Amino acid sequence: LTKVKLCQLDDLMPFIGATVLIEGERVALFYIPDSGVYAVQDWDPIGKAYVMSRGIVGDINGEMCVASPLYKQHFSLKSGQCLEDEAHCLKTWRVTVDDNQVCYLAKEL
Repeated sequence: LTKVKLCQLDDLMPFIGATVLIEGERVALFYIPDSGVYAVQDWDPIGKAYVMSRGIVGDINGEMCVASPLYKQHFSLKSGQCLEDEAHCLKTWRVTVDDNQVCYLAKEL
């Protein structure tokens, strides 16, 4: 239920990936004006390189995804599922924006 300050919303350009680190893992933040902020692993599972922050965002049958800047596969920003290879999926992180504070939701105990 707890949230950890990640970055300021104006650190994020609309539709343009910003890399950040969440407890050691490479994460790509994508601010979508109408939707909020989505986080996905920055490492491209098919292409092998931290490069997802550099992928072009666009809409595909509605719900939008990010195209890897390497072998062009499309990955859903919400679920992480790759559209052209049901075998690949990007790791996701729950994210919220209160004032202009972008946080990620963690656990505890």
